[PDB]
Amino acid sequence: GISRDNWHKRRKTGGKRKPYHKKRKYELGRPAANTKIGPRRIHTVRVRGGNKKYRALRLDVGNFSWGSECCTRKTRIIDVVYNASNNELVRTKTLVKNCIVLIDSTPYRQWYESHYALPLGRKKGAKLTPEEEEILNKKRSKKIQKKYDERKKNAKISSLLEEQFQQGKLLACIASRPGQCGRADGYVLEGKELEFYLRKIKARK
Amino acid sequence: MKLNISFPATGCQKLIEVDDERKLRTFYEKRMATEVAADALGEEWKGYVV
Amino acid sequence: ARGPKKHLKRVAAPKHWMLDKLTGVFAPRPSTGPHKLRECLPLIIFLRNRLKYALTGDEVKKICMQRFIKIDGKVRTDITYPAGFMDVISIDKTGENFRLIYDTKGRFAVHRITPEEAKYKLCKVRKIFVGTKGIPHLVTHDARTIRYPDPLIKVNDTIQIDLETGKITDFIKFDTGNLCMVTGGANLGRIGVITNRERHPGSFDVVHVKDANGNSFATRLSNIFVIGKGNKPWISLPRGKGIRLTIAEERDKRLAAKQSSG
Amino acid sequence: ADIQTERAYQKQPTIFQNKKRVLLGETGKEKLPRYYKNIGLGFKTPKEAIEGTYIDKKCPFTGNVSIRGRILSGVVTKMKMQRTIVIRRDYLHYIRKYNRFEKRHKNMSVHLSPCFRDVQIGDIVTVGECRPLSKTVRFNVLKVTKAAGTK
RNA sequence: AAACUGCGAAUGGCUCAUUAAAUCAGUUAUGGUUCCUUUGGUCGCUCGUACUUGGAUAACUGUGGUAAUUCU
RNA sequence: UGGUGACUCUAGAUAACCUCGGGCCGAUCGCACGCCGGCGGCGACGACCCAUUCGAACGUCUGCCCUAUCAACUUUCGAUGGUAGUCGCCGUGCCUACCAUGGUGACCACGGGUGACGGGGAAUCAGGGUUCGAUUCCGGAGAGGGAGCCUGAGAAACGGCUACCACAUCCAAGGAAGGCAGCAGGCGCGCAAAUU
RNA sequence: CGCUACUACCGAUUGGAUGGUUUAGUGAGGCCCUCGGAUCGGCCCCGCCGGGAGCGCUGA
Repeated sequence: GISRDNWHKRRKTGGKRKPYHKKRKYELGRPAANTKIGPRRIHTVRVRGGNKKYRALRLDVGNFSWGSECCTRKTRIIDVVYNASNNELVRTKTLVKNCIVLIDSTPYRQWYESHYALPLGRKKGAKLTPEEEEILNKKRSKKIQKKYDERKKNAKISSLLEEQFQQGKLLACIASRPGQCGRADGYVLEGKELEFYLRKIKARK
Repeated sequence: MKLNISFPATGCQKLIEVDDERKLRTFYEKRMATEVAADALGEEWKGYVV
Repeated sequence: ARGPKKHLKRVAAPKHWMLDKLTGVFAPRPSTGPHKLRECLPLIIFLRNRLKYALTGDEVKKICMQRFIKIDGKVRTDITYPAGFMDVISIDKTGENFRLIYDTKGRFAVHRITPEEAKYKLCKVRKIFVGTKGIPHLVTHDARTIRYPDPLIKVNDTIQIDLETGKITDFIKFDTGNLCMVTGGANLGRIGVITNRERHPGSFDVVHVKDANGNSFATRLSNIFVIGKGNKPWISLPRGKGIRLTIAEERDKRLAAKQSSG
Repeated sequence: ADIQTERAYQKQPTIFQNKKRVLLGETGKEKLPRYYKNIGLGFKTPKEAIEGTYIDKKCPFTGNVSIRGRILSGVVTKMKMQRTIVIRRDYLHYIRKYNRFEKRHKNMSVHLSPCFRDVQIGDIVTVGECRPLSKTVRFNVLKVTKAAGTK
């Protein structure tokens, strides 16, 4: 029976407002969708006009975009690490819009290696499992190898992104409203936005 | 307590007025959609599962 | 209050229907359709109050369910179907075609047209928009969606529509010097040549129209409907040619006609 | 100054700022394009909005508001809110029985963009009507004209 | 006839208790939204048993319970 | 591509996603005629999307009676604004978290009173005005008082449901059933208003 | 000053009725969420030749 009406509020002058009508159906509100990280659970809501809203109650997968490389991937949502609105929303690990999440980087790592030899970090270490060295070296005709060689020119990943890829988790921002559309979609944090949010997360501790 | 007993195979039905508590003892504390051997209702009822 | 209303009081009806005040409490509530509630002539008003083929609404229903009436070439059995400006009403049984047109008093006159002119109509395009993989669509004043219009056709232009196929035959641009009629406001029903359109960005444009008798008036841009290229209308006009008379001139004409007639 | 004075990163949603960089194209700073639009009705975009760094989603020129409806005017009387100012619209109301007028006024809370520096009490502001921006704000300052006494 | 399905039942009618920039009136806006119905349009634009698929349930028949209901 | 005064519009391209409570891409129905293992003309109904037909909901501007024996009010429990979000059909302190200390007022705020629903309008009126407007048209509100919902495009619906409060009906005392400010008609109230 | 009547205030006693605001609890009922899983289904193992049994899995 919660309501979003303006007539229960005080006036700009500050005086009380006496209601002339009781609560209307079109003025209703609904309980918040405190979308938690977990196996996909989405409840549909019949809304005004006969349309539907997708109240996502549990999500562990989101379509996040690496915008510098124009690479949108479906990824596992691992953690919630920063919320600008409420710090309770990070303790409870609630997925809302503009909340900062830790997502997986493995599909971004696959697209990373498909444009082979993005910035060299630790690639000469005591590691190299079989069956994926082909995606890095391969037997390529001279034209395709030259194409990869010229792709090497645009192999520039920010140092912070490199540390995140080493950690296996990318910082990302959820640009969707999980409690309204049923998806937790967003974009990988990079640039001054990434620096700002890293500073904020560090200063929270 | 009366018993409205039906036989689906011939689609027949009959109402039996049962007054003795001993016969109905086997029905008490049993929920709906439960199989019970209704041999306590008489000799002709022996072997019937309702 | 809750949901749409379904009735229309007799006195709250549009005044151009020329309904009575003692013939019931209710007026025919026009159905939803191509034209607005207050800018339409319901089929019952046309077939009963104007043409007098029916004395009651039941007789209008009897006439309409025999499929004798066609609006824009399509048989309509809804006796409250909203018929509005430029609509062609054809009765093949009695073999007559009318075009719903405005009189200088702002009322839908009973304007008979030839079978050859009943094959088409004029529509003011209300919007043009590119949609659905790049196809230009054009919406008209009668809610007729036409795909692939001529790229020259813009908003406020007039298009001649062939009623059988619903496709554009020709078009008149909205421009100074073009004949037009007024479809709303005080000057409703008047016909004249556009002389000047003065633009008000963020507000309503005002168009000035000069009569064929020299009289000049103004309307809002939404109330203009281009009728012909230059001063020749593309459609037949009522007994009056869009020239609104003053009350003195109308009184003199009436007196002279009665003197010379009986 | 530093526009990141909030708990969330402040940015124009239209502008994509972390495009892939180039070492030779680096000249000390990454460079940032500015999103601005011209509101209609012949109002010029201030040089501040085009070449500023402030983030204000309710700015008519760099935000997400549209100017539609009434264009009004008033004199600035309060500047004690964040990006909002209280202007006073004065008028005369006609009382017919006495064939006379009475001075009336009302105060409008209007959004003021950071693109308008050096706005003072008593300055005249042309404001444009937009969607509800807050509980009481429905107008956005489009132009500022200085008071004659300013020096 | 019934019964299932579909639509309507949110209109109309009554009353004036509440309600003091509230309702309301004129004026504008939705470039900040929803829209059954009518009308016009879209409706092989998916590139991997169809010569027609499945299970129910009403109505109906039959057995009933309650003092009592448009109960079942 | 197209458009507006103005889009973060329309259209286009790319990389993905595509809700078990899953989005469309007809397993529907009547009439009439035909020439080798095939076609087909009129309709009815239904589904998606667009177009606002009909609205609804929210905003803008200006206008409302008496009262100061009501002069300061609002701000803890949002009061004014900012940022992020939640919710909603959407804009919005609508709500939440954080932040700022704002916002209204003798141009009468705030409070109180009203045998105050508002207006079109009515009576009176030389001119100006005074009083009335429950009442058939438009808009609002309510269905004994509150509150919460289902269904649905649309209701916080009451000749729908669910409670409590008041009143009240039948009962075999276990239970069941209510809502005339609809049309008539009773009671009551009154100076005061008609046919079951 | 007497002195029948009439209207109005302040009141010890809060003597009785009708109302509306509020602290503190308590709180029906619906809605939402997290559980629950009566019961009903098919998929799992067989005959008869037409050619009624399990928190095994799954859906309501």
